[PDB]
Amino acid sequence: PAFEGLVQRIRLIVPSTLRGGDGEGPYSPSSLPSRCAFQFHGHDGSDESFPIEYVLRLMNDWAEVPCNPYLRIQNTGVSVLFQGFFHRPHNPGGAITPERTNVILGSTETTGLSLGDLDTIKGRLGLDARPMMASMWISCFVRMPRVQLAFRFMGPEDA
Amino acid sequence: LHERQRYRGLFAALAQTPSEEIAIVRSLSVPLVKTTPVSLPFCLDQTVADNCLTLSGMGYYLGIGGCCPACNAGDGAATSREALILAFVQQINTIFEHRAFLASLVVLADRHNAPLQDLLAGILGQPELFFVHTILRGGGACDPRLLFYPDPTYGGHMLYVIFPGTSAHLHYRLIDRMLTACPGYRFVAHVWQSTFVLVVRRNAPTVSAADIYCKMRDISFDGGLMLEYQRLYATFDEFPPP
Ligand SMILES: [Cl-]
Ligand SMILES: [Cl-]
Ligand code: NA
Ligand code: NI
Ligand SMILES: [Zn+2]
Repeated sequence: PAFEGLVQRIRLIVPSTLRGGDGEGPYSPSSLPSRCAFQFHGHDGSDESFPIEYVLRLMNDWAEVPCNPYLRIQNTGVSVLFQGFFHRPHNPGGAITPERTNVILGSTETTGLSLGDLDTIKGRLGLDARPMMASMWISCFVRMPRVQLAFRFMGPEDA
Repeated sequence: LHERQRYRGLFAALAQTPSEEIAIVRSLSVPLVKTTPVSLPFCLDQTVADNCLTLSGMGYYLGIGGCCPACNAGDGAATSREALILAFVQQINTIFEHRAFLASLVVLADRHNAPLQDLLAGILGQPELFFVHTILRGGGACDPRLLFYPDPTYGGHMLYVIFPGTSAHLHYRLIDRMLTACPGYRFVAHVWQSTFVLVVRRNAPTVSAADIYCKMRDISFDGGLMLEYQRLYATFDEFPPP
């Protein structure tokens, strides 16, 4: 019953345009699966942002056992696919750095990022480490046969 | 681990009130890193739909279109595919508008002793070049120079877009439109002999060249633009394409 609440929360965070929710089983905060926790996808022509940091942090918060949450982004050929993991899969560590926020994916192509690498990059940058003062989003422009990704740290407006 | 300690509390507080969480999530609208440096040669395919490109004495860097003062100030005529094709077909009627395009062909044809009509007919076979010229033209007050060089790999020609001055700024809309309108072409930004340049090469509506050729003959170009193209072709003959 807990995992439903988690994925419901995450679903609330992710925009409605990106279709998804719970991904492709049942698990406790004690035991984490290798299979993806949640799945979201966007059709051709869409411009959608994904709150990657917030979601990964939510997953890491939910788990009672140490783990390094991982978001996997794929260009399937017909859409963009965001999949959530508690542990990155074997054989996609991250091609993103403070010097390169852009990643362009051809058909059947995968990229991804972990919360540890995300925190490392955020640390490399002189951005605010305090909660909600800096949260990374993935700017996604779906233009088949390609998908454009921009991993950008966004800040509050407080206005 | 992974800064779980500092977020644990806030997440716990937000679990009780989901609406507040939604508002907080939506609040993060302004990007902290406005610009990101790039190295020449730089391929445009590595940009994202809202990225702008700046090449100056202060360096090379990509920008986020929404935050770019030059992009907001610029806010740049119609660039529809149909509009571009319309310009390409009505090229003979607006021959004055495309002096930068055609005069280049004249100078090129003179430089290597060769029939202008054949070169014209060959290049009219590659409408994407005229597309790039039209897009970059904007309304006309800003006009980049244009050079054409033989393509060893695919035959035909590749385009050198010559930017005036020591600074260049490519609007996001312009880059997006350039890339989308010419899918069979790759664009690479570079610099040569103190001149920033945009090279358009082949990666992988019919017009009569004769009528155009006769009109060009009937029309006398500015003079000095011609000399400018002589100087430019003289400069870029040794320039190695990326
Ligand atoms: Cl479906
Ligand atoms: Cl799009
Ligand atoms: Na663009
Ligand atoms: Ni679908
Ligand atoms: Zn700009």
